[PDB]
Formats: sequence, structure tokens, C-alpha cells
Amino acid sequence: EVQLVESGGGLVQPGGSLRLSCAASGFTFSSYGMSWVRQAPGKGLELVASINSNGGSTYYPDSVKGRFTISRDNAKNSLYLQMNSLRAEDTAVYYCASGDYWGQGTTVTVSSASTKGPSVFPLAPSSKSTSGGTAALGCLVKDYFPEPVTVSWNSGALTSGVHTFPAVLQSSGLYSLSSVVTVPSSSLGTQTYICNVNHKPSNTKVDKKVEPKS
Amino acid sequence: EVQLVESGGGLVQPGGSLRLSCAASGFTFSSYGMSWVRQAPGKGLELVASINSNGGSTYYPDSVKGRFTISRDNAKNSLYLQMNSLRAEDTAVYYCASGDYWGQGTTVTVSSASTKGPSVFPLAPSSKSTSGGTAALGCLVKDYFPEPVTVSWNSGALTSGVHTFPAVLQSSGLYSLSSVVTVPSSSLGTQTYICNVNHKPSNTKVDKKVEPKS
Amino acid sequence: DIVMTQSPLSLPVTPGEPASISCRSSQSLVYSNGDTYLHWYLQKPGQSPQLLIYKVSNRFSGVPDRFSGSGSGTDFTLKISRVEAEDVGVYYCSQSTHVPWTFGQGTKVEIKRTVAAPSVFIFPPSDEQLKSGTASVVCLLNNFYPREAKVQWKVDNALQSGNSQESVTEQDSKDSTYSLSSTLTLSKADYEKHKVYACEVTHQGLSSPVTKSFNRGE
Amino acid sequence: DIVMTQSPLSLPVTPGEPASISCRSSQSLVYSNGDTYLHWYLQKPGQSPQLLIYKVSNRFSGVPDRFSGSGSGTDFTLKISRVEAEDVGVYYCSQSTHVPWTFGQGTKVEIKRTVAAPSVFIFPPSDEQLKSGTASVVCLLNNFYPREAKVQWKVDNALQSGNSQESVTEQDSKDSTYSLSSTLTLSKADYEKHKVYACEVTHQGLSSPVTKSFNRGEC
Repeated sequence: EVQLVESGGGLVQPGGSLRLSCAASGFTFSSYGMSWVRQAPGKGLELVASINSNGGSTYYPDSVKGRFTISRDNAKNSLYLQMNSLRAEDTAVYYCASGDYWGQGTTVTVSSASTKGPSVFPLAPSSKSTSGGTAALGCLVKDYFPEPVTVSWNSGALTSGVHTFPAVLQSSGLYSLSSVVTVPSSSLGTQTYICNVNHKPSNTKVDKKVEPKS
Repeated sequence: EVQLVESGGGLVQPGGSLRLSCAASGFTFSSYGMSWVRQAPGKGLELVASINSNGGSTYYPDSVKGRFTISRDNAKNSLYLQMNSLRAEDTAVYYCASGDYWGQGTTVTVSSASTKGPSVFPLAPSSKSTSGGTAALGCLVKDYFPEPVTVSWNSGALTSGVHTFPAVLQSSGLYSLSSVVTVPSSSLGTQTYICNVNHKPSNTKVDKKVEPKS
Repeated sequence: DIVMTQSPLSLPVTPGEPASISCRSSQSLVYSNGDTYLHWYLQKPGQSPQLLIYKVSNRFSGVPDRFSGSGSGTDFTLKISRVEAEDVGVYYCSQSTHVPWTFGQGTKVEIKRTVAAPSVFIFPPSDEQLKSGTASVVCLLNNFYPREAKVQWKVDNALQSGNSQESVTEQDSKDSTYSLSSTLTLSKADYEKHKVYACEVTHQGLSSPVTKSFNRGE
Repeated sequence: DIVMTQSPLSLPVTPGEPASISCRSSQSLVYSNGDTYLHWYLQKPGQSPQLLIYKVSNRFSGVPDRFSGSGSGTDFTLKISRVEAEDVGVYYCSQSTHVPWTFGQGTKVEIKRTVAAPSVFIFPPSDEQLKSGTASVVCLLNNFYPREAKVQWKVDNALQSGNSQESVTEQDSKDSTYSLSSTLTLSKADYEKHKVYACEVTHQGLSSPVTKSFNRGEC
């Protein structure tokens, strides 16, 4: 199995720096050129930097040339990206890539604002509030910054009928989203429902139970 | 979006009884014949009982005829199975099905033994305990009864590299299994690893952090 | 750099029907060894890009036959013989013949499934949030198609505007539907001085607009 | 009851290659209206059965063209033109022509992928479990193929027997490999009077048997 695992993402003040790391396994890492590709939400794939097999040839777009440095350690099967003089336009998801495979990416955001943990509120269901023939319930994950947040239902045991909406920036400059789940109306009593909310940048883990309210 | 959600499973003493329920949504439930099908681990699909659309027509194999009763509530969009005089050979996963779709199933165990919660032990990773180029870690989920238990990693966020093994009955009559995950060697320090263990029949929920240790 | 240009950028397809994407390169992609390093990637909703076709026409591991690539020089084509629901996502053609690695703008394939009306639910704000001084009211439009829908918030039958944000999910890879949340924000004090909160949903799958609503304190 | 019979029950397939399953019914399956209620179901690892083909030859919603069904009366065939990794699982033919609904014994399709050697890891018991009185030692064989593998436990070079259980996963729907846990159970006091704990793995992808081991209380 091939794995590419980025890490090091987070929030930085403008002008500040950040180092990203990528750990690879499942293929001959030394035999492969590697690259960092980034993507702002909605946008497409922008190449940030490339380095070749032995690690002796690099390329940079003018947009980051002089600022970013792609490094490599064929022994630890790792790939690095030193980001200096960070600009607000550098805000993006950064992927580690080999051509054949892409990591899941790490989130880099550049802003002059502090990190806030989310509040998590029940979107309580109801019988009498059924939409043929499902009930709906959820969790409101509000006023956090920066991205990302992780949301699961029942420690991952509940996945069918789940929708976790894309975060939206509020005029406050804080993110907010809802995660919802629909279940057949009659199954409402039969089980308990907990949303699992994780926001690493502020070290916030919440497990909110969601009940009918009566 | 069709849903079929069974509930009511669990452990019963021989001779005792149990009621299973199935909540349906996403299709015209009244318009469909329904059945209960069971499956012992390893074995194939055994029909338990059928009911037609009305439902004023039912069938039972002789193996359960006289003991089991399949009812239907076309108003609440629900299907039922009343199981009486339960026998040890009735131990199985019971599925709710319409022919087009099957629920995830609910687990029925008929035994002269008591319910016990699991212990969860770290399967701690290390170096140079690497196997090119991955490290392995996990959780040992031991001495519980009856099935099932739910295991996830990092509240559902970590899923690739994960192997959760089929439970095995020990000679003590208690189940045991391991859940393990492999990650690229040099990504060990860069993240924390919690296994999320739930065993409903005893109300046991454990989250165990797994660390390298010295 | 070698510029990659895709056509179209939006590709609506009825499932089971074929689909074609064109990719043009600003320069020949034949490398000095005679090979052509034109590739196709697919980024499914919620996922990283994955490799679909490498070197014009080679299917990557796990890739079904319905995906076939062809072309030469500067003009290439990805064909999907029968678009399945799971094929939804954005397709990128890409060249690695010369540094830098470059990508097309990306084509977003959309499944043209049957019309499906949204299930609508309205959620009052929790008493817990009301401690904080703010009140979020949420309206859920679930598993509908097509994406275009209108949500109107009416407080005490007074149509709202300027105080609500929407969020849509990407097209579902299993049933080809969307879901939408609309979140009405207002002050606690503002919230308490009204009674009827309502959400009204217009969608092509509804004969007439649907309203869900609640009265504060019932 | 109309009896359903499948051939074969074990079906090894090199991926990309075609596969065929036959299904015979103990009685004709055409119904009073002239239709034939013969269906194929698929149960992927860890999942419920799902409908693949209904009424001999109709692809269910979401089912790709590589799955085609054919046949008539009492003789039916499912063909998979190009078996993909994700196609792994157990296939059942089924009739609903007459009550009761019945099922074949099931055909388990195996993906014949290339040999893959297991990555092997050994885990000592936690200090925590050792307070309970029992010591579990665990050996992991990860992402290998084929499934046949031998695990032997050695304690102070004494070969063990009768104190270890194995668990194997189902074939992976993504990389077509298996994984295996072997778990050596013994008394705390038993565990303390020995020093060298070792797991020895033999597999077709290993030129020579591989041993991982640890010594009690070292790290």
C-alpha cells in the first residue's frame, strides 16, 4: 500500500514562516521525483515546487520563488517544504505528490487573526418533524478559525445518511458549518446520536449528544 | 436514498425471547414484500421469515416455525420479528431485507453466559521496529461478550492503513480482537493515535491513546 | 510553461451515456525518447486527486475500462463510455514531459439524474447557544436534484435578507443528489422579540413551494 | 423449496481476466406471467448483501457493464468480463419466483494478484494488561498475498503450541491482500520467567523465514 502523509500545516501571521513535511511508504521513494501542489477551495491545482529523484534539481514558480524551499531526505523517505515570507494569498491546502499518488494534504492559512475553538450545538430532531419518512438531526459547529475541523457521528460507526457541509466564512471572519444525518422516522428512539468534533488548531474535542428535546 | 435500519438485537438466555425491529425509508414500504434473513459468521444466507406487502401472508421454515412471528406496520414503515423459545443455534446476524436492499443487520446471541465489557490495551509502536517503510500500532480489545464491538481510530478521521481483525472466541468463551494501523515510519511523531472502542451490550466506551513509549 | 487547455469545463451527463473531454497543449508533449507524458487525474468530492490514465492511454491500477484515453501531439481525449454515479468529480489533464509539471483548469462532470425534491427540516437554536447571545436558525434541504433551489426566511411573515448564509454539498457519488443548509443568524434579543420562524423552499421537484416552521417555545 | 446450486464455490481470478459463475435451480424459475425471477447478490467484505442483477439479466442501479447475467429455465450464468479488485466478495444466486425465497450456497471470488511479502511486527503486552494477571503477545502480518502463511512462536527458543489464536482479514477490496494477527496468550508469572519472545513467519514472498522478536523489559 502506498501512503503519503503531509503534516506541519496551520495558521501563520503574514511574513511568518512554516515548515511542511511529507512521509512516504509503499514504493521506492528515492526513485521518484516529488512535488508540492496547492489548492485554494474552489480553485484548481497550482504547482508550488518540484524536486527530482536524487534531490539535486528544484523548480519554483515566480509566485513563490525566493520564498519557498523544497527539501528531500531519501533516507527517511520524507519530503519537506520550507515556507518563508508567507503571504495571505498562500492560503491553501498543500498536497504532497509523486505523480502516481497524492497525500490527503495539509491546510495552510496566512492571516493576522487568532485561533478560536468551535462551539458545538445540537440540531435536535423530532417526530412531528418528519419528512417522509426520515427524521433529521445534526450538530452546528460554529465560530472556529482556522480550518480544518473533523466531524464524525458515533465515533465513525454512523456514516450512512450523513452530510457534513463545507465550512462557510461568516462576516466575523470565523468559520461555521453544520453536520446532519437523516434516519428513518421510527429508528429515532432505537439509538443514540453523538457528533464527534475535532479542531486541532485550538485543541478542541467535543462530543455532543443529540436528543429529541420533548 | 433507501434506508433499512434494524434494531433490538442482543444476548438472550436459551428459551427466552427477543423482539427485532426494522425501520425503513426512501421507498414505498407498503408496496414491498419483506423478509428476515440470518447469517452465522462464515455461513451463508438462511431465510428466517417472510411477509407479503399487505401483509396478510407469511412464511416460516420449519427450523423456526412456531417460535418466530413476523409482523408489519405499513404506517410506521416498520417490520418486526418476535423471537420466542430461542435456541443456541439461533445465534446469528439478522438482516432486514426487501429484495432490493438489505440493512446492516443486528446481532442475536443465545447463550447461558453473562455480558462482559472489553479491556482495551495499547499495541505500542517503536523504532527500529519499522518494516519498510511503515510503523505499526494498534489496540487489543480483549475479553468481551457478546458481539459486536465498534472500533475506530481518531474518532473516524484515520481510516487508511487500518485493519480491524475478525473477533475470535477464546477458550474462556470471551471474544477478543486486535485493531491495527500502519503509517509511514517518519510520520510517527507528527500525530496522535486514539482507538475508539464501543461495546453496547455492556455500555463500555473506551478511547485509548497509543504512544511509542520511551 | 506548457499550457494545458480543457474543453468543456462543465460536463452534464445523463448516467449510462458517454462523455468526452478534450485537452490541448500549447506545445507538443512528445518527449525525446518518443513517449508522450500526458496524464488524466480525477478528484472526487472530498478527496485528493487520483491517477486515472497515464501516458495518453494507460489505465492506472484499479481503473475500469469505461475510461479510455487517446490522442497525440497536442490534442488528447478522455472518454467515459458509460458515466456511472461514482465517476462524478473534476477531471484534470496534465503534462510531465517538461518542467514544470502543469495541469488543465479541470472539467467538472455532473450526473444528470432524475429530478428529486428536497426533504426540508427547520431547526430552532439550542437553548445552549442562546446563553451566548446569538441565535442560529438552520434549514436543511436534503437529497435533491438539480442543485438550483431557492430558500427564503420569513420571521413573523416578514421576508428576511442579508442575514443568512447557504452551503451546498458537492454532488453525491452514490445517488447524485445535493444537500443545502441555510443558516439564519440574529441576536438573542432580536430572536426573542418574534415568534414565528419559517423557511420556504422552492424547487423544480416541488409542485408548489414547501414551508417548514416553528414557533419560538413550542 | 426451489434449490439453488452454484459452480464453483471458490473462484480464483487474475484481475482483468473474466469470471463465470453457474447457477442451477431444482425447478423452473419462470413465473405465471412469463418472467423469470432469478437474481444475483453480492456481499462485499464487512458489508450486507447488495443487489447486482435482477430477473436474469437486468443490471441494478449503480452496477457496471462488466457484470452481465444470462440463462433461462433452470440454468443461469453470471459473467464478470474484467474482474476488478473491488469486485472481491461472495456472490449468491437467488430465486423469488416461488415462496420461500431461496439462495445458492455462495461463490467466493478471490483476486489472483501478484505475490506480496508480509510486513511483520511483534508487540509485547502492555504494562497495564500485566496488572490483570494475563499477558497477551501479538504478532502482525500485514498486507501479504497469498493467504497461506505460517506463524510460529518461540519463547527462549522453545517452540510454542496450543496457546495462540490466529485471525485473518478478508481480501482487501483495494489492494487484494490479506493481514493476519497471531496472539500468544499466557500467565503473567509464566511471562515473567522468560526473556526472549519471538515471532517467526514463513510466507511464499519471503526467500527465508522472517523473525521479529523482543526481550522482556528492554525497548
